[PDB]
Amino acid sequence: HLGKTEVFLNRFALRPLNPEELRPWRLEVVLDPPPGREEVYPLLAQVARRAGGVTVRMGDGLASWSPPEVLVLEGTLARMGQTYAYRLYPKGRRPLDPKDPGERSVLSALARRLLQERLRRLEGVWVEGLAVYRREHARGPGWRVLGGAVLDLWVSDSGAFLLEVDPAYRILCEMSLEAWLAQGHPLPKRVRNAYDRRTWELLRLGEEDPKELPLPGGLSLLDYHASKGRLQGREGGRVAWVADPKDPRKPIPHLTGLLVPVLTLEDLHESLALSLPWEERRRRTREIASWIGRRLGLGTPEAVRAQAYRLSIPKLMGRRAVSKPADALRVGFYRAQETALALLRLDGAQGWPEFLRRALLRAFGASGASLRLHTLHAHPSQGLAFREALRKAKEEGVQAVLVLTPPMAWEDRNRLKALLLREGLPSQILNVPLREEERHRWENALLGLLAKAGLQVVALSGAYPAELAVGFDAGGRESFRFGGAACAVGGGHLLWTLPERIPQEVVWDLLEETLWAFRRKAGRLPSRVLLLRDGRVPQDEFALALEALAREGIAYDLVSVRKSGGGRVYPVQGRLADGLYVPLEDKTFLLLTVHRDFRGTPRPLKLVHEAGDTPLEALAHQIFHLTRLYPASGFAFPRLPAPLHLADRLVKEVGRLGIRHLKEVDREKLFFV
DNA sequence: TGAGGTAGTAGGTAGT
Ligand SMILES: [Mg+2]
Ligand SMILES: [Mg+2]
Repeated sequence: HLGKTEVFLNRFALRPLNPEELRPWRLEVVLDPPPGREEVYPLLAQVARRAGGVTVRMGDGLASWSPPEVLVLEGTLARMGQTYAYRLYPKGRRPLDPKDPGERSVLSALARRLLQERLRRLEGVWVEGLAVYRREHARGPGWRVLGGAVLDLWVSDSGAFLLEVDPAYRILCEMSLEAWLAQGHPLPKRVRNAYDRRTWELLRLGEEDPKELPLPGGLSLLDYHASKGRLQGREGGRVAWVADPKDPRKPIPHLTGLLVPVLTLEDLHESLALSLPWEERRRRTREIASWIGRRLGLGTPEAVRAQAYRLSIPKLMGRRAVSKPADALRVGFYRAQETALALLRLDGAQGWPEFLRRALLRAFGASGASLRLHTLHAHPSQGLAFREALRKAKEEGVQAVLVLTPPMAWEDRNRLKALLLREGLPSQILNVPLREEERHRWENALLGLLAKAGLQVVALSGAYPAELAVGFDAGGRESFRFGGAACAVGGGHLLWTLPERIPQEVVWDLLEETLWAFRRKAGRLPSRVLLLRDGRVPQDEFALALEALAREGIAYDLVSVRKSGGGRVYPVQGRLADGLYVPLEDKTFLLLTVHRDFRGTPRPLKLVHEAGDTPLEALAHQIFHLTRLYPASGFAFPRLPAPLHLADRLVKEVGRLGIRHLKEVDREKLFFV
């Protein structure tokens, strides 16, 4: 809807840049030996770092704000095994105009460097990047959570500085990998060099003797680090096998004593609370923004106000107009089919719980379809017969199994599902001390169960620019060269697609198959596809996919999503509403997807239209709606669009169960929710 | 396993 509201950003306008800042000093750079085309840019950057002061790369040369003789006009740096001799020559001043995209960038680069150079000269504070930490929030054996704020400072076309401030924490590991393991914690997924910044993937530990491991040189693992003086101050422990994130499938030996665990919120199981109420955070933010302008000398800050547009509330329906997915059990659903469900009471009496058996019929009646509820009489004990039962039952048309068991132990949960999966039957689990009085649990269970059986419970109705929206998920990696999985939404259809090595191949392969399955279920290829991916993924991993789409005349729109750190939104006067769309920049925009995002403060999505020609408003609209299109959880909507939310589960479970691939589970069957 | 939000994590052809 055009012109509805205004909101406060996580931003603050500050004093304008003085004339001297608008005309930084330009420094000429001389490298010896002369570099190679693609090696100039890095080297330059590196030099701007060595020279010190507030200086950055500008073209083939440099630009600084600090005077020529504060800077290190001469020096040397060794990049990639080759040592160079740099030499700077002050070649006067040169003005820049923030109203030019080109020069504007140099000005914002300059700003960021200033923000951290001024910042770095502050007592009582740890500065990691463009972030500041001033207090200990929580601390335990081997770890500590720091409290601060992540900042950013750039220049506005208006010509003034602009500070972005969002208070946040930092999980720190204060001990080596060896020490940490020695405490009984599980192996960390990520680990970094005790001696520098480099991080790797922790694969295994090894019984291998550090003194036996021979390296490509004929030198010894232990000796190698010993020869680098890394064993002077640290005790190397055992042999840790690590992997370089750029090639996770090539093992690299290493020592646990020289590695530090990269702790994630998960590694600290059980209790610190890192959230913050929207009104508290908004306060801490203002007190940090003011703190900076004072000590930094950027002027008093003024909270930025931006235009916001409320998108229309999604009209989602089953057979009838519904409000939450769960209302489809009473009113009936969108697309019904003949489906046979099986029961697996694997600890109890036997027999379908009165109300479920009632609710089931209750829904198909309101839908008008044939329902056949069978029973599975077997057990993990009687394996051979258990499979005999599964093989028989599925052959009878059973398409989904509702496993009614007491709180299972993880390991056996995957085991059970896995066995069920292999011989063709998805499975929904509902713990067994069941009370009919709790219709939030079994309704959700029935909701998933039906999804797993391949029944569309709800769909949308609108004039969306995309006929198909497919989101991609590469696990928690930043490249599709490891795994990757996909989920599309479309007659509404919900299909999943798994890997059948170059990343661009993986992507065009998740995409093609999605197009093929879609062509089978809809008899047609889509006119336009909406591509949704996680922002922290090179956009080049989609180059091949885009050429293919164009090559077959299929319209598209690539949109990167930023789950965390996209900024925050505060109401000027009133409340925040769902689907609040905040245009924000060239091609980017913020989208608030869930209003009651909790005990802390809502985290809006940050989207970037990287390819295609569709109004940002058009996209926002569809993307916000895809949000209410998620089958499970018929009482709460996902922050992310069904496509991205489903791909995340599709990946998580593909690893939970470690499934290589499924012959058939008809792709309409959402086994992973 | 009923499900979701807030929160933080990957720094934002050598090396071992
Ligand atoms: Mg189906
Ligand atoms: Mg489920």
